[PDB]
This record gives sequence, C-alpha cells and structure tokens, in this order.
Amino acid sequence: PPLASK
Amino acid sequence: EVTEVSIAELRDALESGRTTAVELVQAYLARIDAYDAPGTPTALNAVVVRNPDALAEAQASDARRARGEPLGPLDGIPYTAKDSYLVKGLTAASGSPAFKDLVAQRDAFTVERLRAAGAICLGKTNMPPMANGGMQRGVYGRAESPYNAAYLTAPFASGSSNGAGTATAASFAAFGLAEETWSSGRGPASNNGLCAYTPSRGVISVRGNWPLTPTMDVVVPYARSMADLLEILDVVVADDPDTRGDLWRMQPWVPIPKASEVRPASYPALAAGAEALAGKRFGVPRMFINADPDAGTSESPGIGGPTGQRIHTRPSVIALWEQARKALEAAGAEVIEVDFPLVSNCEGDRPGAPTVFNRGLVSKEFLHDELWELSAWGFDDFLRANGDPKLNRLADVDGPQIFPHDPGTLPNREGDLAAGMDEYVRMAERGIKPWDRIATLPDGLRGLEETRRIDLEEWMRRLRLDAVLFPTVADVGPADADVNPASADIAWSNGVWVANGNLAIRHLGVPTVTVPMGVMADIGMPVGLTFAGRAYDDSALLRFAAAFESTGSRRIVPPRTPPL
Repeated sequence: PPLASK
Repeated sequence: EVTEVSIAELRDALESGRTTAVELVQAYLARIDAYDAPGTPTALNAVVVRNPDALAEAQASDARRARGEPLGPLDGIPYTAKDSYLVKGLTAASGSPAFKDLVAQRDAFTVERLRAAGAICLGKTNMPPMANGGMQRGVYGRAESPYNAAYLTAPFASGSSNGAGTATAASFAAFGLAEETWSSGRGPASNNGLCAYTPSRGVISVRGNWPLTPTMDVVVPYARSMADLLEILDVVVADDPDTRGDLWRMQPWVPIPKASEVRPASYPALAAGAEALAGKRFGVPRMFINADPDAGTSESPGIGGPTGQRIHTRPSVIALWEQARKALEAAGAEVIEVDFPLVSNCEGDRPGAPTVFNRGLVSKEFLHDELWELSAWGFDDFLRANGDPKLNRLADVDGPQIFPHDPGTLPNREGDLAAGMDEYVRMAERGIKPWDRIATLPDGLRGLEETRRIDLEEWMRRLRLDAVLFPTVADVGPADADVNPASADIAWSNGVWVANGNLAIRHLGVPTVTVPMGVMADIGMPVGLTFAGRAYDDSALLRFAAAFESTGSRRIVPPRTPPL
C-alpha cells in the first residue's frame, strides 16, 4: 500500500 | 471569523486593517484548541506539532505591512505542513517514533518558498510512520474526520496525509501541504472535500521532504477551493537549483522540463467558468462507476492485496457522479465511458491484460531495486542532507521503532511492517549504494515513461480525450477499521483501501487534479472528483477542475467544527 510496486 | 474564508478574503482583510497577521494566528489556534487538542469533545488530533514562532512571524508580518512593504499575496497567511516536511526548528519524525527527536536543520523547498513569501506555518499535521500507510497510528496517533466520526478521514491503506486533510477542511489554517506516494494526497482530500493537485514529475521539488519511494513521491498542496490552490501554486512552483534528494531532477537519462517551463505565467489566471468545458471530451473508466463486470475475471488477478479486483462503488457515490456528469454535459462537455489500460495493464485484471511485473517494459529486478535499494538510499540521503548531529545516518536509527505495530489492532493485511522497516536499517549497516550506481535505474526510469506513453498518452490521443475523470474513491472505511473485522473488510477492499488508480497513477508520473464532487446523502461524507491527463498537461487539468467547481456549490462546512 505504500512502497513502490509491492 | 476564519471558518471557510478564502485567501483573497484574508489578504483583503489584512490590507484594510480589519485584522492582523497575529489575530489570524490566534483565530486559527482557538479552533485547534477547541476542536483538535486532547480533552475536547471532538479531539480530531490533526495538528500534532506546534510552531512556537507563529506569533513572532505574524508580528513581523504586521511590521512589514505597517511599513507598506508586504512580501506578496501570501504575506501573513497561516498554513500547516505534513510532518514529512522539513520545517526549520521543528521536529521531522514523519509520524515515526524512531525519528521523534530528529530536528529539522533547514526548510523544505516548498516551505522555503512560503517562508520567503511571508506565509507562516502554524504547525505540522498527523501521519502514519514514514507515510508507509494511511490511517495507522504513528508516534502522534491519527487524525479523526470532521464530517462524520463513524468513518475515517482518509483511505486506511494509502492516505498518510490524514492530518492535512482534516486540518484544512476544519479551517485550522488557510491552506495545507500534503504528500503522496500512492494515494496519500488524493485520498485524504476526497474524504474532506478539498482541492488537491498532484503535479507531473519535477514540477515541485521534493528536496527537504521525507521520501518514501523516490520514484513516486510528489508534493501535494491542499485548499478548500480552486482559487486558494492557485494562490499557493503561484508561490511554491519555481525552479530549485539544489536537486539533492529529487531523483527525477537529478537523473540524466529521461528529459524532465524545468518547473519554470511547465508553469503558466499566473496560476490564478487558469480559473474559468463553464466555458472552459464546452466542446471538451472526457473519458470515465467503467471500473470506477460500477460498469466494468470484466474487472477481476483473469485467473490470478492483481499484483498483491485487493488489486486487480472488481470495485463496488457505494450507491450514494454513484448518485453524486451522475449529477457531476450531468453538470459536465450541461456545460457542453462530452463524457465517454471507456476502459482504463493504465490500471488494467498494471494489475492484470482481465484475460490477456499484463501486469507491471510480467509486461517487460520494466525489469523485475528494477521493481525490486525500486522498493529496497533505492528507498533505503532515499532514507539515508535525506538524513545525511538534513545533517542533524544527533541522527544523520540511517544505520544509527532504531530499526524496530521505525514502524511498530499498534497493539490491539487487527494485523496488517499487506504484511508485517515492523520487521520490514527494520530491514532498511539492516541494509544501511551492510552498505547502501547511492542512486547513481544502481544498475537497473536507467532502464527502469525509461520504461516507466514508456508505459505511460502506451497506456495513457497515445491512448488518450486516439480517443481524442482531453482528460480522464472518475470518483476519487469508491467508498469510505468505518473509523473502527483498525479493530473491527467487519469494518476491516470494507476498508481493505479495492477502491477503498487506496484511492482509485492504486499505484499506477503515481508510478507513471500522471498529473491529477481533485475537486469536491459533493457529500454523500446517507453518511454525510465528502467524495471528490479526480481529473487526470497527459504528463505536463497540468494547466489544462487545473482549468477543467476550476470550471467544474464553478458549476455548483459542492462543499459544506464540517458539522463537527462549526464557527466559534
């Protein structure tokens, strides 16, 4: 939900 | 009285003697102490760090004005800034306990522009630790909604500017500053009936802003009206000679135009009536208005979490979109229901649709580097650039305290975040490589822009679309989503956990402009309308949003914070 694409 | 007053009406009162900069600061602090501080009936907990020099700066503003030398249109205008912003003299914890004692040795670029213009920062607003989430409680807790206590003030999973949304809507300041990595900017603005603008890459420098994902972090201003938002952009939008921390303005592989080249001569001049919508073609994705049954029909849809799944929009939100479409058509605009390959080709939600992980435009090793090696450098280089003697290295940070889980709340659904954030400290102890030596960066950055060209730019051209419109969020999660299992299912569903678009919006450098679409009749919660378009078409999108705002009175004063 927050870091890059994960 | 400052409740629901515009910047123009405040500057007008400052020039006529009806009020002073100091009296405006005291008026806003009275609303914070009556509605925001602990012990109050509402206790919204939006403003978490106070600026003790606000009155001193306000006295200096009146001194400059009494001398007939105002610094500009924003001289004496109070505002708030997200806890991710560096404000000199104040802490910069990013809502994280591990950085609770970190002291900002200087200002962020957006704060530097506002301070030079005579604007005074009243304080900092609440956010989850490191903006790595939405409504999770950080070192300062979380902010509550001024429209309905039973529902969250932002999306639970991506809405970290929750304090900035609550504070601006409740008139705790004239305007607010936010930040977005996924939907942390558009999210809180939607639930609070605010105007928000996510610029294209490199338009607003992010130097001095706590990073999360350097490839996606953007500055997001908040305002209760389009006129106020244009007042803000007229000051903050400017070229920044220092590019440290701003990845897109440092990299040489992809051309990025200067801010002075993208901005118009006068942002307030972009305001216009309904004439700006005549003869325009706007496309609305079916997936955001309960009109895409094919969403989620692939074998294994999504790329983690509720992504790639069908979105169930609340009926009260559909009713507001129907009236919003009617207003557009009555102004001579054309609304077309279309697909949205920008989301479908990112999340693989239907047969044949690829995902960002298997499409081949960006390598899988880059996506790994984008969230591990590149972000660890962002955290480390930010601490090195700030230069706090007590804490200027990521390796010297209390890892387990970066994002500790809130005891008693339901476990995180995306996965554990306590050990995940500690991992960045582990990497800093083993050695962090800087941005310019990460091998997968040149191909990844060029691949991200190419993805937008295929899915959005050439797509909009062949459809002859001027902009892409959709409800900002599909629904709002209940306030007890952190402890109620039934509420968690609602708050963690697709279109609700993150504002519509999920990561592809920020991943591909898409500019957006959000405006209030109205208030839900059933639960009294605001919901916004988001305008998206081609990269560096920001002036057109801002004009479209201003034109749509002129065709209706779609913002109300929060009932929990009436005028004093």
